[PDB]
Amino acid sequence: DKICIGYHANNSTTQVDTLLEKNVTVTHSVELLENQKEKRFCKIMNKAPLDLKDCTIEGWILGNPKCDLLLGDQSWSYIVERPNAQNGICYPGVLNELEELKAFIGSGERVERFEMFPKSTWAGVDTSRGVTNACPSYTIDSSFYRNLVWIVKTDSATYPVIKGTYNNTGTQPILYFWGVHHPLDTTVQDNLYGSGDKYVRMGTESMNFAKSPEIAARPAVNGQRSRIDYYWSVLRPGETLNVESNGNLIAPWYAYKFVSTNKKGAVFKSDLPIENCDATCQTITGVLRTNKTFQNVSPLWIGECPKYVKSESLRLATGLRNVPQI
Amino acid sequence: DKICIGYHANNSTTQVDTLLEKNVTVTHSVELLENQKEKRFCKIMNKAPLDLKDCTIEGWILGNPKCDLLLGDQSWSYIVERPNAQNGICYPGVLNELEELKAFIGSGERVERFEMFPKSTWAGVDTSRGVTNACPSYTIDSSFYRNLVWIVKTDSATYPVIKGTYNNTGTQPILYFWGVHHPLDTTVQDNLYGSGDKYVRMGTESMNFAKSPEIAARPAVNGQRSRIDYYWSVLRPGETLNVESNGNLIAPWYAYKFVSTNKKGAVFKSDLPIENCDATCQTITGVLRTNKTFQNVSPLWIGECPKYVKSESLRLATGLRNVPQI
Amino acid sequence: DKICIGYHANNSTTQVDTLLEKNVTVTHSVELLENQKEKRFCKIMNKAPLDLKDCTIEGWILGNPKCDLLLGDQSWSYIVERPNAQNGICYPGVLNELEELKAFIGSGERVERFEMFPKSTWAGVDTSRGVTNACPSYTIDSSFYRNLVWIVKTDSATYPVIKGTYNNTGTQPILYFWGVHHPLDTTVQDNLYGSGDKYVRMGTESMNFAKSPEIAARPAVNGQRSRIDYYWSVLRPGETLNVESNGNLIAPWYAYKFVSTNKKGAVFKSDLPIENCDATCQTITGVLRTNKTFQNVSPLWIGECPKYVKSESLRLATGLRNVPQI
Amino acid sequence: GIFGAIAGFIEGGWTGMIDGWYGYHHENSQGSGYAADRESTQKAIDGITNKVNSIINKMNTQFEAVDHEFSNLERRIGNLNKRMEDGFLDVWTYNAELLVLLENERTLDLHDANVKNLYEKVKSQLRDNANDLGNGCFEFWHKCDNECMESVKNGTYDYPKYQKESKLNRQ
Amino acid sequence: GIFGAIAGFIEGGWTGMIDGWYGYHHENSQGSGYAADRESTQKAIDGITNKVNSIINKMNTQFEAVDHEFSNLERRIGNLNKRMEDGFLDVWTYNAELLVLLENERTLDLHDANVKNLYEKVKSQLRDNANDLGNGCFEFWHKCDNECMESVKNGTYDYPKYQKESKLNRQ
Amino acid sequence: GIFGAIAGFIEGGWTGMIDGWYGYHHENSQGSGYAADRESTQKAIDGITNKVNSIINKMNTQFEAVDHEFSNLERRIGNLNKRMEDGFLDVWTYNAELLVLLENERTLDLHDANVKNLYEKVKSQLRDNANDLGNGCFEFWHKCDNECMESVKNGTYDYPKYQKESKLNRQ
Ligand SMILES: *[C@@H]1O[C@H](CO)[C@@H](O[C@@H]2O[C@H](CO)[C@@H](O[C@@H]3O[C@H](CO[C@H]4O[C@H](CO)[C@@H](O)[C@H](O)[C@@H]4O)[C@@H](O)[C@H](O[C@H]4O[C@H](CO)[C@@H](O)[C@H](O)[C@@H]4O)[C@@H]3O)[C@H](O)[C@H]2NC(C)=O)[C@H](O[C@H]2O[C@@H](C)[C@@H](O)[C@@H](O)[C@@H]2O)[C@H]1NC(C)=O
Ligand SMILES: *[C@@H]1O[C@H](CO)[C@@H](O[C@@H]2O[C@H](CO)[C@@H](O[C@@H]3O[C@H](CO[C@H]4O[C@H](CO)[C@@H](O)[C@H](O)[C@@H]4O)[C@@H](O)[C@H](O[C@H]4O[C@H](CO)[C@@H](O)[C@H](O)[C@@H]4O)[C@@H]3O)[C@H](O)[C@H]2NC(C)=O)[C@H](O[C@H]2O[C@@H](C)[C@@H](O)[C@@H](O)[C@@H]2O)[C@H]1NC(C)=O
Ligand SMILES: *[C@@H]1O[C@H](CO)[C@@H](O[C@@H]2O[C@H](CO)[C@@H](O[C@@H]3O[C@H](CO[C@H]4O[C@H](CO)[C@@H](O)[C@H](O)[C@@H]4O)[C@@H](O)[C@H](O[C@H]4O[C@H](CO)[C@@H](O)[C@H](O)[C@@H]4O)[C@@H]3O)[C@H](O)[C@H]2NC(C)=O)[C@H](O[C@H]2O[C@@H](C)[C@@H](O)[C@@H](O)[C@@H]2O)[C@H]1NC(C)=O
Ligand SMILES: *[C@@H]1O[C@H](CO)[C@@H](O)[C@H](O)[C@H]1NC(C)=O
Ligand SMILES: *[C@@H]1O[C@H](CO)[C@@H](O)[C@H](O)[C@H]1NC(C)=O
Ligand SMILES: *[C@@H]1O[C@H](CO)[C@@H](O)[C@H](O)[C@H]1NC(C)=O
Ligand SMILES: *[C@@H]1O[C@H](CO)[C@@H](O)[C@H](O)[C@H]1NC(C)=O
Ligand SMILES: *[C@@H]1O[C@H](CO)[C@@H](O)[C@H](O)[C@H]1NC(C)=O
Ligand SMILES: *[C@@H]1O[C@H](CO)[C@@H](O)[C@H](O)[C@H]1NC(C)=O
Ligand SMILES: *[C@@H]1O[C@H](CO)[C@@H](O)[C@H](O)[C@H]1NC(C)=O
Ligand SMILES: *[C@@H]1O[C@H](CO)[C@@H](O)[C@H](O)[C@H]1NC(C)=O
Ligand SMILES: *[C@@H]1O[C@H](CO)[C@@H](O)[C@H](O)[C@H]1NC(C)=O
Ligand SMILES: *[C@@H]1O[C@H](CO)[C@@H](O)[C@H](O)[C@H]1NC(C)=O
Ligand SMILES: *[C@@H]1O[C@H](CO)[C@@H](O)[C@H](O)[C@H]1NC(C)=O
Ligand SMILES: *[C@@H]1O[C@H](CO)[C@@H](O)[C@H](O)[C@H]1NC(C)=O
Repeated sequence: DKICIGYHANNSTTQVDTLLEKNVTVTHSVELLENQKEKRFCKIMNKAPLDLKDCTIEGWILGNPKCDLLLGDQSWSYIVERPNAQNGICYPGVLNELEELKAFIGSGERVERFEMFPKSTWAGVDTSRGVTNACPSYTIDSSFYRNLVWIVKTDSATYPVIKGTYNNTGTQPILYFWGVHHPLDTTVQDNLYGSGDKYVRMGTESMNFAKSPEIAARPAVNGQRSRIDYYWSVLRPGETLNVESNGNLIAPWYAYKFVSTNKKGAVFKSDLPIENCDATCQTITGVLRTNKTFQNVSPLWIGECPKYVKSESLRLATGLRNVPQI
Repeated sequence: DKICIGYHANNSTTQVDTLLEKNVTVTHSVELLENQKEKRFCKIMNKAPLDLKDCTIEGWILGNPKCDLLLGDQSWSYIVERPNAQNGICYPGVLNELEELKAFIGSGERVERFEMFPKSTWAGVDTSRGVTNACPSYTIDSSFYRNLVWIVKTDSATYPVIKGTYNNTGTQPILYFWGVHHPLDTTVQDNLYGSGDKYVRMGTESMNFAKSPEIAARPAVNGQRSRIDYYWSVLRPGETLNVESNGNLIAPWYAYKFVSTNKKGAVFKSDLPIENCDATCQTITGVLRTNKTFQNVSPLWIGECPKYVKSESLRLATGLRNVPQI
Repeated sequence: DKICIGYHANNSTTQVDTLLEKNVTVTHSVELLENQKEKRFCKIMNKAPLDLKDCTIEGWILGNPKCDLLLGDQSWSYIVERPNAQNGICYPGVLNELEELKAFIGSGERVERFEMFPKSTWAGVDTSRGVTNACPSYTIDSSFYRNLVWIVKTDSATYPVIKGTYNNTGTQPILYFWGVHHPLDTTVQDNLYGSGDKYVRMGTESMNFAKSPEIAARPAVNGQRSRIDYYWSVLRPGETLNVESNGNLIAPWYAYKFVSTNKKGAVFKSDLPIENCDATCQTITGVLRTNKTFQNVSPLWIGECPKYVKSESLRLATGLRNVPQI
Repeated sequence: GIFGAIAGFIEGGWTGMIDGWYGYHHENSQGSGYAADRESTQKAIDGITNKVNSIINKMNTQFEAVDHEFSNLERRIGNLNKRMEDGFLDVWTYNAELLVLLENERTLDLHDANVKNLYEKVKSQLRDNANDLGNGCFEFWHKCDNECMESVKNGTYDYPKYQKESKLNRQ
Repeated sequence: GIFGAIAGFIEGGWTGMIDGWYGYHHENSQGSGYAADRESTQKAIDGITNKVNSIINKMNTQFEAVDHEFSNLERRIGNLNKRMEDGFLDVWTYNAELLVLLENERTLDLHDANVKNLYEKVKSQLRDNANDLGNGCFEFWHKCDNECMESVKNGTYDYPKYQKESKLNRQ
Repeated sequence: GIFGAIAGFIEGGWTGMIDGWYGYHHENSQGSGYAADRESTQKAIDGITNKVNSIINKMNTQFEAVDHEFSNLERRIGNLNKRMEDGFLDVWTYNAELLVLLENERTLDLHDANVKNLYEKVKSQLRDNANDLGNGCFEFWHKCDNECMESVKNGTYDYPKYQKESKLNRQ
């Protein structure tokens, strides 16, 4: 008659590491790290992402003529920008505070496009010939940004002091754009805006802007040695914008009522496909469908994701040292 | 005859958590986290804080006419700014590098106000009519900043090239301010500064400044469609400032010898009352009087404070598992 | 007849600390922290550092006449700048974006000096008299930066629109410099560049620059009340630079083909001697020759160094509690 | 092992005992079988489950890297962001990997101790009414039927009841 | 428990023993009473005090958030500062909460071991001159007065002195 | 100590045993000597070596401070960089110092347990064929030559072989 004390063994070959010993086979354990992803983009809270396709962020909100697919109202859980997108700033020049603009746009979830300054706004000037071969549409060889108006003189008269005002009486901030044109020589300057010192001045309750054309011949980009300085700003609720210029003004035409997301903002630069799927965690390199605590997929994500670490595996022993007999 | 081995028990109901078990009652334990605060501001090292009351930081060091209570010399262990303070920049416009200015001021413990440029400095111009209904005092409907001088023309003559120089021969840096006025139209420009191109140029051994008026009609703020560009700088010990202008100059009048604190700097935006008390740790939301290692009150504080964490409780077991009989 | 169970003891007096007890003498232990350094600079991957000697970073890449020892091609594993170096910007003025320039230069390992714009480039002007007593060489009382050309008028004629172009057809980015001169009064302005509005305009596929002289008398520095605004930029591979000016131009003369290091970049400000030695870890305060895991020497280093901590000692027990008898 | 039971004086585990981490193997006239000690097994399950859940709870915050861009003249703040994000990455990678190694060591020791204590618990009841073979097995000096066996397993073994019989067989 | 003493083979604690963590309860002709083992109690007090002080010392640095403001065109560096400050907050919150859970577990085990070792220390001296009841209590096979009791408590119990008397009563 | 052996019921160490952490001292007709238990010593060496190497591996990343400069109008991002670098410095200083204190405590306990378990391993084989002196020493009730001694040390001691002789001398 015998009684023995003993412990569980099984057919486990799953191992863990300890401070004292590597490769310890245990009867039971749990993996805390996720390394699997669905290489695709899905919806977040049943809200679809915005595919910018062949347009860059700049091309999108500036209203590049080849970005009409995106034109107008958009809602998004996050933004997907394709790495080799060709349609950005068509007429050469710098969009000022570009990085801050991208960060601002990223912090939003919806824009509503509206007409902020109809062409009727600018008196004594031409609002019909503002096009360029640098900015073609899909059907027309010479067009321009859907949100801007390139203003030039009437055929022979001088460029007068034009003025515009907009009072944001709504509850939402307004993202709007404008520009200053810099001709390559004084000839083009005179041909388009006439003679004399030119200025572009704009102001709100909290912003002042003042710029003059800087005439010089710069290297040819998209067949242009001239440039445009593009600008952006945000008209706060209750604020008023005043526009005043006597030339070289790329005027604001359409703008965006901007809805800032309460949540976290994301802009993914990726070639991955957006499919008809749902997810709770969207990584820049794919979807994570897991209940695990850690992941080694990517530190860049939106939604409720596991903590990112460099580890290959984080396996906790739960059972005991597996010593099966024989 | 018997002897037994055993362990302490008592009437403790205080519990701790372990990795293995929650809610373990122990005979002895210590709470490491402080969650209590005195909802008030006290002195730090027996040095009183500076209450800005109804004035913002801008209103204070610009010398807003309604901030005379603060005017002159100040010493502080930290700064309290009230959230709904009304007296800041009275005549509309932007104080440039505002955030850096606040950070600089925060890093100090004392300012000494002195006259840096007496009105005698500016020859051939009027230093007596620089007032505005936008900047009233408590007794006068039209005044101006105590530290600046709004310079205009003599009744009919033109605005001459005025000059000023100051040699910091002291041992302390000097915080000073100046401005450039931007009229809404050329009419006001001519009425105040005459005709021709106007400039404001200032320079030291390490700083260059150059600005010209930018005339435009901006939305009315405090009954003004004009603006002032306010500026600030720090004249290092041994450096010299040269002021040169032919118009649109809001000249430096009074300035501050600045004493930078060796310790940590703080500016608390709060409605909490400053009372007649001492403290070693001053949180933005109150005083901590404790010897505990952690606190969950606030990450923002000055003085010797416990480490801030999100935890509700950090109780260490010191005694053993409490198992009282019966 | 007896058998006893027991444990090792020895003559160790080396102690460790535990959570439970301080000063525990153990038979065996290992120190993980290194506190020893060779107070000198050595080679890293058998590559020697660049000693700037009596020249600052500015004096070096601007081509200060007293920095000819450094002039030309340089390769470095890191840069040593001496704290009391005297030869920097000789003709007073600000080098714009100085901190970004230092960070950029620090991220490199080699520059190759070449002539980017020969003096032949600038037509209708004088390229022979651009010197100053503020910038003497070691043999001449009035010289100028080896990489810049101070352009002035021919003895009596006016200053014409000068132009220059450079097409980077190479595979490496080009670090280049230029300037704008600001005379103290209109007299010197007229004497050097003639009359009329002056401009300096430069542009690439991604950069626009435009500056005009700002005439004012600033405090005397190196016997000069005038100033020069120095600028820098990087001409990317395949980009083209166009220079256009009608006066006040300190033109680019020599530039640098820039080789960015794949590794980590370092600039050490130190008085320590560079000797003929090799090392794998170079701290700003000396060489570490160790296999230890931690060090308390400095957080600033280049190469493969141990982790920096504030600890005086990190000794791990490996053996047991030393209890020698008697 | 630290407590000397698992892979110790009890050389191996029992694949035959499938319903618990810790238990018994008995032999008597009615035959032989495995039985898990329900109390010690469940106590360990609750503890280990609490440990895993606690670790998960403490690890339930995330540092979030951003997609923010920086211009050519923003190399410093650009590099600041990179070093910060990499910094927290290294901290949390360290925290996770070190914790796992530490807790794995202690978890295995816990199981070892529970086996040791279960052995001690039986040794204490049986006293000299049984012979300790040194491998976790006890040979009774008396007949121990199914209810005698169960009394050992549930801690109510009656030593005086079998004292005289055991002594006689022992001596 | 890991060492099986506290809430183990010694089922409960003594509210009657107020002057120490670990001790004795004796019964003889002069009556009964509680006595703390001063040596083991003080050693534990010193260790635990050292642990608490060590934890406090290591936690004696503070990350300091700043009141710095950022303009509308400084969203990136503004968000950088926020993520940094929140980052260290999460790290230290983790460090504190995890350490407390870990040390609480080990502290309780320490007390458990000290009780176990105190029991072993008495068992070792008494040998067969006493009967182990299995609950931490020993019944002497001989008369053990106050000085005999104290000799057990201070580790100088004289086994040969009571050997013959114990044997006679035991047999 | 937690396991009560080192500086415990075995009051001190052996300077005479130079070839191992854990071992034996025997006395018989052929004289006396020290011998390290090779198995337990080597097992401990491998474990502790693994621990040290593991700690080194986890600590094998570095936060890197930069020599970047900031202008007078960059006090905020300048102070941001300083607080960040100091922040990680404090985190890693904490991690290293706390880990060392924790692991030192556990390392010493490990050695203590190994000694305890080695003692238990001998006690288990010898049974009543030897007398436990309470200090880790066993006095045989029989003649134990060099090969008898070695059988105890390598775990193959033959209790039945010396049972009758021991009993006679014991009784
Ligand atoms: C640990 O495990 C053991 C079993 O191995 C258990 O002890 C046994 O408990 C059962 C309770 O059901 C006892 O069975 C009783 O038997 C009597 C008559 O049996 C006679 O024969 C046995 C054979 O050995 C003799 O040893 C006895 O002395 C008896 O003379 C019976 O009258 C009694 O009560 C009713 O039984 C009928 C069925 O329900 C019912 O219809 C009738 O009206 C009776 O009223 C039980 O059936 C058994 O005898 C015990 N073993 C021994 C050796 O005595 C332990 O269970 C305890 O648990 C607590 C809660 C008590 O309530 C009892 O159940 C036991 O003392 C168990 N311990 C624990 C902690 O789980
Ligand atoms: C652990 O605790 C025990 C007590 O339970 C203690 O052992 C006792 O120590 C005391 C020391 O004071 C001894 O008392 C001595 O008594 C003799 C005469 O007593 C006789 O009666 C007893 C009754 O049982 C007999 O057993 C003895 O054999 C004696 O024949 C006395 O002469 C002696 O010395 C002086 O006492 C007078 C009072 O001070 C003094 O005026 C006179 O001039 C004498 O010189 C002591 O008083 C007692 O006998 C011990 N117990 C037993 C059973 O023998 C242990 O204390 C030890 O500590 C070390 C430091 C030694 O110096 C001694 O104190 C003990 O050996 C204690 N151990 C520890 C480690 O604390
Ligand atoms: C633990 O340590 C012990 C030693 O303390 C060891 O046990 C001994 O093993 C040796 C093996 O070499 C045995 O020696 C044999 O001796 C016989 C004849 O010896 C007689 O005298 C002894 C004296 O006490 C008697 O007790 C015996 O009963 C014998 O009658 C000899 O024939 C035998 O084989 C050859 O020896 C010659 C030399 O090589 C060779 O030339 C000849 O042709 C023989 O074929 C051995 O020499 C010794 O007797 C053992 N001790 C006792 C008390 O019996 C344990 O070693 C074991 O290891 C395993 C691998 C086996 O293969 C054996 O070596 C042992 O059983 C050791 N255990 C471990 C785990 O290490
Ligand atoms: C044995 O094999 C694997 C584990 O190695 C798994 O299927 C399970 O634990 C066992 N298989 C069955 C059929 O029980
Ligand atoms: C043990 O670790 C080694 C790594 O060198 C590898 O073979 C494997 O992970 C483990 N061996 C097994 C599971 O047989
Ligand atoms: C903007 O419109 C609102 C209309 O409710 C008006 O009250 C406000 O005065 C206007 N502001 C300006 C600057 O015109
Ligand atoms: C968590 O995921 C694992 C996948 O390995 C699964 O086995 C487990 O059941 C899941 N738990 C819950 C509560 O869904
Ligand atoms: C019992 O009650 C509380 C603790 O629960 C405290 O006052 C003290 O420990 C005890 N009271 C007294 C009077 O001792
Ligand atoms: C145990 O924890 C629970 C939380 O669900 C709460 O009731 C309390 O903190 C504890 N219970 C007590 C102290 O009775
Ligand atoms: C400033 O004043 C000091 C007076 O000690 C003089 O030495 C110095 O030259 C002055 N600097 C200038 C620029 O006037
Ligand atoms: C620390 O504060 C606690 C408050 O709970 C107090 O009981 C304790 O005595 C204090 N310690 C010291 C050293 O002042
Ligand atoms: C004893 O002295 C030191 C250690 O204290 C060291 O040289 C060595 O361990 C011993 N010396 C010799 C000669 O063995
Ligand atoms: C114990 O620590 C103290 C610090 O107060 C110091 O004397 C030394 O480090 C240790 N003492 C020794 C090694 O004797
Ligand atoms: C620069 O030079 C290359 C020579 O291969 C030429 O193809 C390119 O068009 C040039 N670019 C400009 C802007 O002149
Ligand atoms: C590491 O350095 C120490 C210096 O104390 C030396 O004793 C040891 O041998 C070195 N280890 C290796 C592998 O070089």
